[PDB]
Amino acid sequence: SGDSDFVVVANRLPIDLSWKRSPGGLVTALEPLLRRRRGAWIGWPGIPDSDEDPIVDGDLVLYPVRLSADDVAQYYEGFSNATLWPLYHDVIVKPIYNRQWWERYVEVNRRFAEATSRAAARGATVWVQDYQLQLVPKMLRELRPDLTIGFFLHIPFPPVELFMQLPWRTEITDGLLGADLVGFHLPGGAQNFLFLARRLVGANTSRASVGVRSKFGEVQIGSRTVKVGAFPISIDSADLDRQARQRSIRQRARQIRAELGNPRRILLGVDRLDYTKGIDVRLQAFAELLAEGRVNREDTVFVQLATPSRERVEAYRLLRDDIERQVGHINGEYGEVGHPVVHYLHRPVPREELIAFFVAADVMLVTPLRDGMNLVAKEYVACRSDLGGALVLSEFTGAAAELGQAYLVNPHNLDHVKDTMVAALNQTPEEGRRRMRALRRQVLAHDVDLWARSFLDALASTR
Amino acid sequence: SGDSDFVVVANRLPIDLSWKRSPGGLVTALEPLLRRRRGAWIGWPGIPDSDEDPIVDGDLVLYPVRLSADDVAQYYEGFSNATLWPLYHDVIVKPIYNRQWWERYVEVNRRFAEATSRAAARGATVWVQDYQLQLVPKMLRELRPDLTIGFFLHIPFPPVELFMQLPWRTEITDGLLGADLVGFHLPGGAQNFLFLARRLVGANTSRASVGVRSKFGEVQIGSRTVKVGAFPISIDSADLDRQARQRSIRQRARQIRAELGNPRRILLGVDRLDYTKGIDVRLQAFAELLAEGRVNREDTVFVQLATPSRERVEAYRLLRDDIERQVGHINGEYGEVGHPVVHYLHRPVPREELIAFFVAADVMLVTPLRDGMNLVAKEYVACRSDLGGALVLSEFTGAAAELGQAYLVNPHNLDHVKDTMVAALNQTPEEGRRRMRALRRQVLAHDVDLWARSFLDALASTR
Amino acid sequence: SGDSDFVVVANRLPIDLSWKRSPGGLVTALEPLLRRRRGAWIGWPGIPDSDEDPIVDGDLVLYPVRLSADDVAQYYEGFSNATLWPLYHDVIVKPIYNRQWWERYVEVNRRFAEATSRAAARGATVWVQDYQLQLVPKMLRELRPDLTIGFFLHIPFPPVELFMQLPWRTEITDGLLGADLVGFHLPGGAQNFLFLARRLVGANTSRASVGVRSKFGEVQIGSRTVKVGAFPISIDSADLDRQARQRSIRQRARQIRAELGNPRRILLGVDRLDYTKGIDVRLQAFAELLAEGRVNREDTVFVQLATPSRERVEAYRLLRDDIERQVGHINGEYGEVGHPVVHYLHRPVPREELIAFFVAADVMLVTPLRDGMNLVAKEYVACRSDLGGALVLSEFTGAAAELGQAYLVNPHNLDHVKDTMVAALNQTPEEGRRRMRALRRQVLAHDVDLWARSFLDALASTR
Amino acid sequence: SGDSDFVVVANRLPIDLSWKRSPGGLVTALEPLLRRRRGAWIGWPGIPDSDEDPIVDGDLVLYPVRLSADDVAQYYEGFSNATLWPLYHDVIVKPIYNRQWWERYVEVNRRFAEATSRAAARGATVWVQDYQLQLVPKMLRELRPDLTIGFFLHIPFPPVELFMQLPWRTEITDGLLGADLVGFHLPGGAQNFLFLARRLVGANTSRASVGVRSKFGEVQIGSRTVKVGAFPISIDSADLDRQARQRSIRQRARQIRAELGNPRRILLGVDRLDYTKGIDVRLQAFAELLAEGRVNREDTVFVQLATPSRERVEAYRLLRDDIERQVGHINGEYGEVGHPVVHYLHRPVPREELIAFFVAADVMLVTPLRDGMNLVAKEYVACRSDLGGALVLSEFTGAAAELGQAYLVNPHNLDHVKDTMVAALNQTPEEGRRRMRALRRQVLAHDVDLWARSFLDALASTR
Ligand SMILES: Nc1ncnc2c1ncn2[C@@H]1O[C@H](COP(=O)(O)OP(=O)(O)O[C@H]2O[C@H](CO)[C@@H](O)[C@H](O)[C@H]2O)[C@@H](O)[C@H]1O
Ligand SMILES: Nc1ncnc2c1ncn2[C@@H]1O[C@H](COP(=O)(O)OP(=O)(O)O[C@H]2O[C@H](CO)[C@@H](O)[C@H](O)[C@H]2O)[C@@H](O)[C@H]1O
Ligand SMILES: Nc1ncnc2c1ncn2[C@@H]1O[C@H](COP(=O)(O)OP(=O)(O)O[C@H]2O[C@H](CO)[C@@H](O)[C@H](O)[C@H]2O)[C@@H](O)[C@H]1O
Ligand SMILES: Nc1ncnc2c1ncn2[C@@H]1O[C@H](COP(=O)(O)OP(=O)(O)O[C@H]2O[C@H](CO)[C@@H](O)[C@H](O)[C@H]2O)[C@@H](O)[C@H]1O
Repeated sequence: SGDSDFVVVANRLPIDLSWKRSPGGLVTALEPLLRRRRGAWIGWPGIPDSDEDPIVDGDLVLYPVRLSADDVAQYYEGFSNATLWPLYHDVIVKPIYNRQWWERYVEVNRRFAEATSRAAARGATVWVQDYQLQLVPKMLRELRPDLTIGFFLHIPFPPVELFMQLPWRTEITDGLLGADLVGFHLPGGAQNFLFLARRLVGANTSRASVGVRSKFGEVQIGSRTVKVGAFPISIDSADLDRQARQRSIRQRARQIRAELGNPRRILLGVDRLDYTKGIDVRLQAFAELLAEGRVNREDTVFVQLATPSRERVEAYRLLRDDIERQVGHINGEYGEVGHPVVHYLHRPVPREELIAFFVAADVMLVTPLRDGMNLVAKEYVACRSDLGGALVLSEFTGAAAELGQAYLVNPHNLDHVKDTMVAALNQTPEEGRRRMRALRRQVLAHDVDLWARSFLDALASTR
Repeated sequence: SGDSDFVVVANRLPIDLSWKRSPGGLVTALEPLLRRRRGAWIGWPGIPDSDEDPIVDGDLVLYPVRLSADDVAQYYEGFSNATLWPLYHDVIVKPIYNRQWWERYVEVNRRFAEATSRAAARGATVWVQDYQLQLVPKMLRELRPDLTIGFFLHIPFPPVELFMQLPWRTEITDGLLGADLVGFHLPGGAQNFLFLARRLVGANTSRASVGVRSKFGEVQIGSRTVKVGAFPISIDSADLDRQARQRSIRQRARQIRAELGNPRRILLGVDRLDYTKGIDVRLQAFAELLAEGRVNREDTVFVQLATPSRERVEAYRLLRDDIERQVGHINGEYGEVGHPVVHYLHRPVPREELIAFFVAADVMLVTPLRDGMNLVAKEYVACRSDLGGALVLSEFTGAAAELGQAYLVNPHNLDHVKDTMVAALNQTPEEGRRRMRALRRQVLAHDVDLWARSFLDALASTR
Repeated sequence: SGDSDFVVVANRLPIDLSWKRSPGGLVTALEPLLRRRRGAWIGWPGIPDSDEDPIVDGDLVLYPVRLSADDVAQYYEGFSNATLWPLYHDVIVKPIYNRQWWERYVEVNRRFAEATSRAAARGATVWVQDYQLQLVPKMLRELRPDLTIGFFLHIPFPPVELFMQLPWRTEITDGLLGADLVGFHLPGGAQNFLFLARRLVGANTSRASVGVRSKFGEVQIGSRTVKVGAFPISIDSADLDRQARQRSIRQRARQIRAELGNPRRILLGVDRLDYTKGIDVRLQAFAELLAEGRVNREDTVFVQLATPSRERVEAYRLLRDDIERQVGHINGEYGEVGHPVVHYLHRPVPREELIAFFVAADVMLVTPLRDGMNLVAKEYVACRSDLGGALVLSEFTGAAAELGQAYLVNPHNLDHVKDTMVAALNQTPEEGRRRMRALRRQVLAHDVDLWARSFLDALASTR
Repeated sequence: SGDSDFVVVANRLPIDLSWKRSPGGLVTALEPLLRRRRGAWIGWPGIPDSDEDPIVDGDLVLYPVRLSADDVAQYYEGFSNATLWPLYHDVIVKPIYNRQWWERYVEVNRRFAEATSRAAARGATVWVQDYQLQLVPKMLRELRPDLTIGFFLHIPFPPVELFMQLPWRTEITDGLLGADLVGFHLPGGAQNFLFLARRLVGANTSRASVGVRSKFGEVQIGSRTVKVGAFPISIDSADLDRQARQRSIRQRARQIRAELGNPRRILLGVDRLDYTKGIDVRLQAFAELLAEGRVNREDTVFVQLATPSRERVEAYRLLRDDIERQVGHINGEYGEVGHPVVHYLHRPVPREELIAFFVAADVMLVTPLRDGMNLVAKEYVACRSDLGGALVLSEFTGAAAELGQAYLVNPHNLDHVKDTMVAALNQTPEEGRRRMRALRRQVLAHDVDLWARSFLDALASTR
C-alpha cells in the first residue's frame, strides 16, 4: 500500500534530465525531514509517456506520473498556464476558458491522486504543491480518508470578482477544501479564500484577519475543519549568503563590470520570462529616464537576464517580442556601437554566474505587476553581504510585505517608478547600507527552513 | 450663498439639447422631493465653454458647470472612461494611467464642488452621483463642512487587488470618504470599500457583512463616521408597465414581428455599446447554436440594438468593429437574401419603439461581463405584463441579485450560455409565465422610488 | 502508350464529387472537338491518395493524378495560391517564398507530366491549363518531344519587376517555354512574357505589339520557335442568354425583389471570395454614398454573393473578416430592423438562382483590383436580353478590354467609383439600353467557342 | 525676369539649418558648371512659412519656396512619401490614394514652377529633380515656353500595371512630358516610361531598347520631341577614395574593431531607414545563419547604422519597430552580456565616422527590395583602396547593373542571401581583391561628374 509516511506531490519530480536530483529548491529544504521520515515524491518526470515504476533515491522514493505530450498541452500549457495562471494574476492577460482543457486537468489531477495513494502509507502526511494540482486534495481524501493533506499555493489567490469567472469555480474550490490545511504566501490570499468559501460554497468560516504563520482561518466542511493560513516562502538565505562570498564569484562580478565597459552604475533584472514580471515596465522607465537625461547614458547600463518560459503559449511569445523591441529601440536611440545601454539575454544563466550578477548590480529591478512572492528579490538581498546595492521592488509582490526597507514602487505609477530608479541609482553609501542591512536581517532570519517548518507544524496540528 | 436645501451633483445636467428636461431618469424619480424642497442640480450642460449662470426650471434650479472640449477629453473621455471605467469593471480592457488626465479630473472635480457650494444653502443636503465625481465629497466638505453629503456609485467598486493599481488610489479613497454616506448597488461593493478603507487608509471600520438597504457599514474618520450601504437601483416599474400596455405599442410589436418575416422566436439585445455588456458573447453563442443546428435558422431571429457610446475612446471603436464583424459573419453563413438571422442597429431607438421591441421579444439577452446593475433587465420585466418572454441574465450584473428567477448565466461559460439560450427559446408557456410573474413581483415592488427614498433616509439619519 | 490524340491537362478533373461531369466550363466548350478526336483529361480528382487508373466517360478518358493532402497543401494552397497567385496579381497580398512549397510544386508538376505522357498518343496535341502547371510543358517536351504542346494562363502575367522576385523565376520561365504556344487573355501578358524572355532567359523574341487572336509574338528557343498570343476567354453566351429567358428564372427575379422589400434599385456583386475581386472597394463606396445621402437608403439595396474560396489560406480568412465587418457596419448605420441595405451570402449559389439575381440586378458591380478576365461581367451581359441593368466594371480586368461600353472605373479612384455607381443607378432607360445592346453584341459574338477555336487553330499552325 | 541661365529645381535648397551650404551632393557636383553660368537653385529652405526673397551665395542664388507645415504634410509626407514613394517602389507598402494630398501636390508643384520662372532668364536651362516635382516641367513650359527643361527621377519608375493604379496617372505623365529630357537611372525605367506614353497618353514613341547614356528614346508631343534616357547616378569617387586614405580614418577603423571586442569579421549595413532598403532581410538572414551555426557568434558581428527617416509616416514607424525587435531578439539569443552580435544605431553618423565604418567592415550588406541606385554600395567600394572587404548587393538596385563583380543576391531568395553572406565572410583574400579591384575600376571611372555631364549634354542637344 506504499510505505511512505511523508509524501510531496508536485507537477514535476525534483530531477533534471540520464537524470540527477535538482539542486536547491523545496527538495533541499525538506532534506532534514526526509532523514527522519520515509519520504516519497510524486510528479511528472518531464518525459512524455514514461513508466510509473517507483525510483529509489535513497533519501527519497520517486513516483513518476505518466503524461503524454497531449496531456501536458491541455492540462499544463492549456488549463494551468492559459486558464488559471492569467486569472490568478489579476487577468493581466485574458484567460481562455476551454472545456477540453478542464477535462484533461481533471484527469491528470486524478492520476496524481492515484500515484499519491500508491506511495502513501496509512495515516501518512501529504503535501500537495501549487496551482496545477488544486483538485488533488479532494480526490485524495475520497480515495484515502486516512491521510493528512496539506496544500500550498505558490501564486496569488485572486479576488472573488475575478475567480468567479471560472466556469469550474466550484470544482476548484471544492478541490482545495479537500485539504486539512490550505496555505498561501499572504494573508490576502487566505482571506480571499475564506470569503470565496462563504460566497460560493456557503460554508461557515472564521471572520477575523489571517495572521502570518499564526492566527489561522477556518472553514467548516461538515464534520471536519479546514485550516487556512499564510506562510510566506523564502530561500536558503544562509547558503546563498555563503555562496556569494566565494572569491571566484567576487572576481567574476568585477570581470562583468569590466566587460560592460566599466559603468559607474549597473541595473539588473533577473526573471523567468512572464507577463507577470513587469520587465516591460522597467524598460519603459529606463527609456524615458534616458530621454529625459535623468540617467547618464555614458556610465549607466541595464542588464536584463530573462530565462525562457512557456514558448508554446502565445501570450509569452508576444511578451518576448515586445521586450525585445524595447531592447533594440533603447540601444538604437541611446547606445553607441560597442556600448549598449541595455544588455539582454534570453537564456538560463548558470547559478554561479547569476550570483556574480547579483553581486555586481548596483540596483536590482524587481518590478512585477503581480507575483506570489518573487524569490529574486530575496536572493539579491542574501547576496549583498558587502551591504552594497539597492533593491527596487514592486508593491504587487508577496516579497514587498517583508522587504519594506527596499525602494517600493507601484509599477502602474510610471512617474514614481522613474523617480525611484533615479533615487536608488544616486543613493548615498550610508543610506544604501542602512536599507540593505535591514533587508538582510529579515531575509536571513526568515528562510525557507522557517517557512517549511511553519507550514508542516500547522499541518501536523490538524491531527 | 445659494438658497437650495437639496442639491444633486452629476456629470450632466438633466436636460437635452434650445433645451428641455430629459424624460425619466433620476430627475423624474426625485420629482416629489423637489415639491417639498428648494432643489438644485449641478452639472455640465453638454456644451463646451458655457456660462455658469443659474437657470430656473421652476421645479429646479440648474447650475451649469463650465467645461472646455479639452476638459471633457482629459477628465471624462480620459480619466473617467479610459482609466476608472475599465479598472472598476474588472479590467476587461487595460486601464490607461495618465497623470495629465488625473490632474484635469482633479480640477474639474473641484469646479463641480465650487458650483455646489454656490447653490447649497446652510445645512443643505447634497447627493453626488457616480464615478466621474469621486473627489467632490472631500472637496465639498473642506469648502463647506456644514453640508450633509451623500455619494452613490452607479458602477461596480472593484476588488482591492485591482483598485490598488491606481496611482491615485489614496486620493480617490479619501475623496469618497468625504461623504456622510457612500452607497453602492451591492453589498459586495460596500464590503470592498470597507476593506479598502482598512487596508489603504488604515481607518477603523465595521467588520460585518453589509445588508441590502439595511445593516449598514461604518468607517471612522477622526471625529465623524462614514455610513456605507447597498441600495440597488431600479426603474419606474409602474410607469413602464403602464406604457407597455398601450394599444399602439402592442400593434407595433406585432408589426415588428411581421417585418422580421414572422419568426417563431425573437431574441433581443438592447445595450449602450460597451465592452462591459457582453454583446460579443451572445453573438458567439448564437453563431455556434446555428452551426450546431440547435437553433432553427428558418424561424428564429436575433435583434441587437446598440446605442452609440464613447466613439472617441479607441476600445469602444474596436469593440464596435468586432461586433459588426460577427453580425456580417453570422448572416453570411446562416441567413438568406431577404432574411437575416441577425438584425443589428447602431443608433438610439425612440423610447416607444424600444418598448415595442421588449414586448415583441421572446428572449431577452442581457449578458454583461460586469455591470453595476443593468436597467434593461428590469425594463424588459416591467414590459411583460402579458407574462410572455424569457430573460437570460448574466450573474455578473447587480440585477442578478434580485432577478434570480431569470435564466442566470456565467457569460464566461459559453457552453452553458448556449444551453440556456436553447432552454429559454424552448421553455413551456407555463414555466415562462411562472418566472415572469415572480420577476415582475420583484421589479414592481422594488422601483426607483424605493431606491431613492432608502438612500435619502439613510443619508438623513447621519444628522 | 495511350490512345488519345487530344489531351487536356488541368489541376482538377472536370467532375463533381459518387461523381458526375461538371456542367459548363471548358469541358463543355470542347464537346464538339471530342466528337472528332480521341480525347483525354488529366487532373486531380479532388480526393486525397486516389488511384491513377483511367476512367472512361465515353466522350472522355479521365486520368486521375494521385495527390496526398500534404501534396495539395504545399503545391496548391502553398506555392500556387500563396506564392504565384498574389505575385501574378500585382502583389495585392505579400507573396510567401518557401522552398518546400517549390519542391512540391516541381514534384506535382512532374507527376502531371507523367500522367499526360501515359494518355498521349504519338504526335498527340496537349493543352495545359493555368498557373498551377507552368512547369509541365518543359517536363512534357523532355519526356515526349513528339507532342504538340499548348499552354494558356487564366490569370494575369505580372510585369517583370514583380516576376523577378520569384527565386525560381528562371525555372518557371523555362517551364512555360517548353510549350509550342503560350497564350494569355491579353496582349499585355503576352508582351510581358516576351520581355521576360529577353531579359531573364536572353532569348531572341519578336518586338512588335501582340494582337488579339492575331499578330502573334515569337520566342526562339534553339531549334524551335515558341508562339505567344492573346486569346481573351469568354462564356457560352448563347446558352446563358437562352437560360436567362426561362419563365421560372424571370419569376424568381421578381420574387427576389419582393423578398428584398421591393427596392427601386438593386446593386449586385457576385464573386469567388478573393482579395483580387475588390469586394471591399464596392462596400466602401456604398457606405460613403449612404453617408453622403447620394444613395437612398430607403429604396436601394446591395446584394453581395461571395462563394467561399481558399479557407486554409490566411489572407482569404482575413479578407472575409474585413468584408463581413463592412457588412455589419453598413447595416447597423443605414439599415432598419427588417430592412438591411446590404445582403451578403458566403456560400455557393445554385446556377438558376444566380441567373435570377443577374436578371434582378439593376447595377452589376464588378470591381476587381486585378483579374485575368472575370467571367461574371460577361455572364451578367449575356443574361440581360431585356436590355435592362448596368455594368460597373474595373479597368483592371481583362473584360474591360472588350466591354468598353460598361461603366469603367479605376477601383483605386474611390471618388470616381462612387460617382460611377450613382451614374449607373440613375441612368436613363435609353442610355442603359444603348450600353447593354452594345455589350451584348460583343459578348454574343465573342464566346468561349471562338476563344477555344482560336487558341487551337494557333496551336495547330505550329506543326 | 531673373538673370540665371542655369537653374536647379529640387524639393530642398542645398543648405543646412543660421544656415550653410550642404557638403557634397549635387550642388558640389555642379560646382564647375556654376563657375561658367549664372546659376540658381529653387527649393524649400526646410523652415515653415519663410520668405521667398532670393539669397545670394556668390556661386549660387537661392530662391526659397514658401511652404507651411500643412503644405509639407500633404504634398511631401502625404502624396510624395505615402502615395508616390511606395507605388514607384513596387508597392512594398500599400499606397494611399488621397485627393487632398493630390491637390496640395499640384499647388506646391505650381509654386515651385513660379519660383523657377522668377529666377530663369530667357532661354535658360532648367534641371528639375525627382519624384516630388513631376508636375513642374509641364507647368513650367506653360508659363515659360522659352525654357529648356530637363527632369531626372532618382527613384525607380514602376511598371505600367502598377503606375496605372494612380488616379492621377495621366496628370503625372503629362507633367513629365513637359520636359525636353526625361532621365532615369536605368534603361528599364526609361522603357517603362515610353510604354506608358503609348498606352496611357497614346503618343508615338521609339520602340528600341534604351541605352546607358546613349541610344536615347523619343516621345512625340505634337510639335516637339521628348528625349528619354538612362543616366545612372554615382558619387564623387575620387574624393571619397582620397578621404578614406586619411590616417585618422584608418586609425578610427582600427579603434572601431577594438571597441567591438576585436571580431574576426564585421558585417556592415548603412541605410536611410526605409522599407525599400531590405534591412529586415539581412537581419533575418543573419539570425538564421547563427541558428544554423554557419556564422561564428564568437568572432563575427553585424553593425547596422540606420539614419532616421520619415517619422511622421506610419509605415516607417512600423518598419523601425520590426527591425528593433529583430535586433533585441538576435542579441538575446546569440549574444553575451558585454558582447552583442548586432550593434544598431538609429541616428545620423558623422561623415568621417561613417567612412571609418566602411573601412572597418569586412562585408558590406546592401540588400534593398527595390532601390533607384543606392549610393552606399558605391561609397563602400570607393573607400576600399586597400582592396579589402566584400560587397553583398541586391539585384533590385540600380547599382547592381554596374557592380556585377559584387556578390549579387535576390533578397527574396533568403536561402541564397544566407549562402552569399557565408561566401563573402569566408572568401579568400585574393578573390576578395579581384572583385574589389574590378568594382573600383568601375566606380572610379563612372563618378557623379560623368553622370551630371552626360545628362546635361543630352539636355543641351535638344536645342
Ligand atoms: N535568467 C535566469 N537564469 C537562471 N536563473 C533564473 C533566471 N531568472 C530567474 N531565475 C531563477 O528562477 C527563479 C525564479 O523565481 P520566482 O520567484 O520568480 O518563481 P516563479 O515565478 O517561477 O514561481 C512561483 O513560485 C515562487 C516560489 O513560491 C514564487 O516566488 C513566485 O511568485 C511564483 O510565481 C529564481 O530562483 C531565480 O533566481
Ligand atoms: N439602442 C438603445 N436605444 C434606446 N435606448 C437604449 C438603447 N440601449 C440601451 N438603452 C437604454 O439606456 C439605458 C442603459 O441602461 P444601463 O443600466 O445599461 O446604464 P449604464 O450602463 O449606461 O449606466 C450605469 O448606471 C446604471 C444605473 O445605475 C446601471 O444600471 C449600469 O450598470 C451602469 O453602468 C436603458 O434605459 C436602456 O433602456
Ligand atoms: N456566389 C456564387 N455562387 C455561384 N457561382 C459563383 C458565385 N460567385 C462566382 N460564381 C461563379 O464562379 C465563376 C467565377 O468566375 P471568375 O472569372 O471570377 O473565375 P476565377 O477568378 O475563379 O478564375 C480565373 O479564370 C477565369 C477564366 O479564365 C478568369 O475569368 C479569372 O480572371 C481567373 O481568376 C463565375 O462563373 C461565376 O458565375
Ligand atoms: N546612418 C547614416 N549616417 C550618415 N549617413 C548615412 C547613413 N545612412 C545612409 N547615409 C547616407 O545617406 C545616403 C543614402 O544614399 P541613398 O542612395 O540610399 O539615397 P536615397 O535612398 O535617400 O535617395 C534616392 O536618390 C539616390 C541618388 O539618386 C538613390 O541612390 C536612391 O536609390 C534613391 O532612393 C548615403 O550617402 C549614405 O552614405
